Amino acid sequence: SDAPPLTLEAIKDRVLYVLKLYDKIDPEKLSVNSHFMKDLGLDSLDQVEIIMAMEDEFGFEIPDIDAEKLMCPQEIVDYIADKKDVYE
Amino acid sequence: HGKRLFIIKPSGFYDRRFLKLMRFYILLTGIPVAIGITLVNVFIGEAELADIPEGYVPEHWEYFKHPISR
Amino acid sequence: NVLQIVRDHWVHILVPVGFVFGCYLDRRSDEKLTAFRNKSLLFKRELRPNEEVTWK
Amino acid sequence: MLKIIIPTTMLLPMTWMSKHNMIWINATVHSLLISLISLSLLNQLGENSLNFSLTFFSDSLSAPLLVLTTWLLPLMLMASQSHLSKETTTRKKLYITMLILLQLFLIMTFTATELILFYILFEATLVPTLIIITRWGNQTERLNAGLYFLFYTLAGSLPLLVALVYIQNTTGSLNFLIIHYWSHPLSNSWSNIFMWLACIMAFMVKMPLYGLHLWLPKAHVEAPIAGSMVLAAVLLKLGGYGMMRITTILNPLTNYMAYPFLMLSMWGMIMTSSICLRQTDLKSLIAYSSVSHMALVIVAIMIQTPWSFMGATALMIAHGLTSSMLFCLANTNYERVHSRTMILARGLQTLLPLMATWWLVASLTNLALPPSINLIGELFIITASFSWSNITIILMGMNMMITALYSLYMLITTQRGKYTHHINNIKPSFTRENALMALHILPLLLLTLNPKMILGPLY
Amino acid sequence: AFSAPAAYLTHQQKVLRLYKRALRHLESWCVHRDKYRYFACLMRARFDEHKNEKDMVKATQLLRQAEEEFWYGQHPQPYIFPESPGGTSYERYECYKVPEWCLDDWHPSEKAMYPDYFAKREQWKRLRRESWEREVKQLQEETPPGGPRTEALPPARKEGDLPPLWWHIVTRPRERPM
Amino acid sequence: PPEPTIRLQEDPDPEDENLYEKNPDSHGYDKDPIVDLWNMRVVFFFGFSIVLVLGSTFVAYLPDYRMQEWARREAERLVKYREANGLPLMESNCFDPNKIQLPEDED
Ligand SMILES: CCCCCCCCCCCCCCCCC[C@@H](O)O[C@H](CO[C@H](O)CCCCCCCCCCCCCCC)COP(=O)(O)OCC[N+](C)(C)C
Ligand SMILES: CCCCCCCCCCCCCCCCC[C@@H](O)O[C@H](CO[C@H](O)CCCCCCCCCCCCCCC)COP(=O)(O)OCC[N+](C)(C)C
Ligand SMILES: CCCCCCCC/C=C/CCCCCCCC(=O)OC[C@H](COP(=O)(O)OCCN)OC(=O)CCCCCCC/C=C/CCCCCCCC
Ligand SMILES: CCCCCCCCCCCC(=O)SCCNC(=O)CCNC(=O)[C@H](O)C(C)(C)COP(=O)(O)O
Repeated sequence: SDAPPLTLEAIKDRVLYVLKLYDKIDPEKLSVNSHFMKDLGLDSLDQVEIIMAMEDEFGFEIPDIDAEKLMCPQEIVDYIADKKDVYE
Repeated sequence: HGKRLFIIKPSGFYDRRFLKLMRFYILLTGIPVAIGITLVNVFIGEAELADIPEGYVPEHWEYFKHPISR
Repeated sequence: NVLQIVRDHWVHILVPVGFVFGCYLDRRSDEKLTAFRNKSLLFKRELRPNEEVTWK
Repeated sequence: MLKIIIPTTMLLPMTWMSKHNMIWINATVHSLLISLISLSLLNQLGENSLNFSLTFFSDSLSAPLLVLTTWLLPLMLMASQSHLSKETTTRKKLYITMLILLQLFLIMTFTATELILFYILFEATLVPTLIIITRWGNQTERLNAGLYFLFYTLAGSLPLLVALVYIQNTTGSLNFLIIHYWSHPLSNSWSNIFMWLACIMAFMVKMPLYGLHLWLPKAHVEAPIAGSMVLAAVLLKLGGYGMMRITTILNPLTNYMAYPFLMLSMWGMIMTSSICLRQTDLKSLIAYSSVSHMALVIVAIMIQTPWSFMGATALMIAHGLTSSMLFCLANTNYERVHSRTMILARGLQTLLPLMATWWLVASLTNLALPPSINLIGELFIITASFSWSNITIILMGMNMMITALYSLYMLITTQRGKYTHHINNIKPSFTRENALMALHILPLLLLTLNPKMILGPLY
Repeated sequence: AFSAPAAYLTHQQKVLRLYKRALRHLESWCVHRDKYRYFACLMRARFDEHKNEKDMVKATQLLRQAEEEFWYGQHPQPYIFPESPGGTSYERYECYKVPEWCLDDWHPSEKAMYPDYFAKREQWKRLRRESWEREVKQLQEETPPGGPRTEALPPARKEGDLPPLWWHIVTRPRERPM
Repeated sequence: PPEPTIRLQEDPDPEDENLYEKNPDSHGYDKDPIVDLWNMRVVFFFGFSIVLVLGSTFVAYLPDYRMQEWARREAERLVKYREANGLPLMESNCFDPNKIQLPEDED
């Protein structure tokens, strides 16, 4: 293994990193709690592409039922922290 | 790092106790038996085949080689 | 304490008494099958100077 | 021989005059001492036999069975100590009395110089087993199981008594020694055919034969743990011992006569091993595995060659020990789960690792892994059958494969995987259960060092 | 996996799931990143053409027909994440997942070690005993008559209340206990 | 229907009792700790110590009543003699034909 114990700060940093490299969103307008449907004007297909990027970034894939009802970076971070059993 | 987490596992105390008890009793009887067998083999054992003297009839336990068998 | 543990531990003696009694009964029953003693063709033997029976 | 019988008889007054909380301790200690006493009989000769008296003799076919019968009682007591905890002293004493009487009947059965005495004790063993099954049984079908077990046996054995008295009327003696030295050929006649059938079917039903094996799953599933142990370990071997003893008079009629039985057993081992694959019950699976092994023993006895007899003896001893261990393991699971179904309690290796190790060893020895005596008997019987006919091996091959399958199936369903979430009353295994498994398994791995000690008189 | 399922899947849920499966299988087909990006954008563009279609019968005609095409070219050996239900490490660590109640069976000599852990566990047990008694009444009053219609549980609504049926969700062993 | 819906006056089915709760180190033998421990000790001593060890040693060192070394020595002496005489090892007939009286056929 030799895997560092990733934390909430690292998860959120990597989430926002992936979202800022998403050129459909200008980086200076997004935020932790910024919605996907309304605050950024993104399509549902864009949301599932975001799910693609998250799955390819964290090395695990989210089930479709949970994925299709994830609309904020904050709740995505919370879900992934629950999956990975993150302490702080 | 002081991230030592608690490992939930079933109680191994009873299994270890049973294994220790079984080993203790088995050794308690086997070690004296092994020592006695070694002493008998080194000191007394290994009789060698001979010819029956004329006019002498051997006893029933005198037809065996190992002293413990005799 | 003697005469007290006996009243509770007396039962233990029974199995060994049965064993020795069975050994004695086996010998006694053996005593009744001596009709061919020192008479088998394979083991006709002349008695020792101080021997009466080949086996008991 | 009385040096063994008299202590077994004295076991009864000792049990009934015991203090209310010292019966188990007294019984186990004296049973182990009697077992130690029984060990003297193992030193057999290459000559005729150990003829103690006119009533009892010993043989290297009888000696291993006697030793196993004596050794089984402490294990049965230790297994029964658990579920009889909330029971009155009188009824526990009655249970121990029944076990002691069963041992005494078996001991007198295995020596039995005369065939009518052998039959009397062979059928006397029936009453204590029936009472144990129908009295200290949990389910409501114990009565039907007891009825099946009684009536299959008696329907098989009633012609045997008529055949025996007829044989004594004609020949003039039922003594084993006289019969062996004065054996004469049986002409191929209808009367001789029916005499052969009457002499054979009584021992065939108790093996049991594939056609007549129905009573066994009922009796094994419904009996308590001690009843299952004594049925699987000793009571099934009575038929094999009887066949090996009585077959001498039967020749040369056995060759023609043996075909219906040889075919039934060679197909029934496959049928029962395949039945084991689709079972929802541990006890039924173990019972069907026992049926398969005893069908192989039937084949070995019917072939009637020296290697056949040695393989049959070794397989009988090994199967007795292995099946007793398997039933003990299933009972340990049942006493925690109270369901006695494999698919309910799962992943027990995570919770009970040492008990999982015991399960693995028991399943391996049931699988006939070399150089265990199970495979010694397996291979001797297989070689004898191959010499009998080069086609039998194919069936034997299937049997071996199927056996391994269900064995590991039973190992995988209950020990591997994920533990059922809801069950929470799985307490750590007691010292008593671990000692029971150790005392079951150590004799097998000790005997594999000295196989000749269980290979019978034709060694 | 965490959320309760629905009584059915809508048309948009089906098209999104088909998009997900097709994109994953195309990524499996296109090993290299640039080729995958080009073909994924080509597929996204093709997909968006029928986006404003309003005919329901036509909508049914779309995607289902695509599903047959997806089944024909579904890359019989797709890429699966190691911990996914088809991955090579799907249930590697299920053998290390020991239940919590097993700690109730430890010998006192074992409980002598780790005393603070067992004190906190006792506090947890007290909290569970009180909270379950509250939760039984809360779920009894909040459940619709005739039995629940969807297997979703309501949250806690009072101050000292806890989520109903929480003990076995909070007390999961771990993802990687050892 | 004024029936009590109870077929008979019955005791409730008791729950299983744990030997570990009221007594750690319970050995699964008895609810009384002293009888428990002594039963464990006697079972272990009379099974593993006495029977499995002393009995195995006794069986291992049993005298040759099967006569295996006797048979080996007999065969050794017999072959030593036969090779020297020029006799052809073991004979085909188990019994000497001169002392067997066949029945004459005259067919
Ligand atoms: C149900 C689960 C299994 C139960 C146990 C089954 C095993 C018992 C079955 C008995 C095996 C066969 C019995 C008799 C075999 C004799 C050999 C015979 O089959 O071959 C021919 C015999 O021909 C015919 O078979 C004649 C008999 C026909 C009548 C028998 C009924 C056939 C089917 C009945 C089966 C039912 C069995 C169960 C009853 C409850 C040979 O012709 P032949 O040279 O002239 O007779 C030689 C014998 N001699 C020398 C004594 C004269
Ligand atoms: C826990 C991890 C391991 C720790 C321990 C490490 C040490 C391992 C050693 C243990 C086994 C390894 C193999 C070593 C074998 C050496 C001993 C062996 O040679 O002795 C055997 C002896 O063993 C016995 O023969 C077999 C044991 C007897 C079995 C009887 C069962 C005990 C009674 C209990 C009740 C019975 C229940 C079942 C009813 C049938 C064979 O002896 P044999 O080659 O011949 O001749 C001996 C010498 N003579 C010629 C003078 C006679
Ligand atoms: C399933 C078991 C196999 C059953 C196979 C056949 C079943 C059909 C038979 C039903 C019962 C038939 C009863 C009458 C049979 C008559 C046989 C007979 O009398 O032979 C006796 C014969 C010779 O008679 P004698 O007149 O004295 O000789 C002088 C001239 N030579 O002497 C004997 O051998 C006596 C032995 C008793 C024969 C046994 C009769 C019962 C049938 C045999 C047992 C087979 C059934 C076993 C039931 C299995 C249930 C587990
Ligand atoms: C490599 C394997 C090959 C696989 C083959 C795959 C075949 C692909 C071609 C399928 C053609 C189609 O588009 S299938 C035609 C299905 N019908 C419709 O799309 C009508 C309305 N569309 C929706 O409702 C969607 O949800 C949408 C508006 C897009 C987003 O919704 P959001 O706003 O809620 O995110």
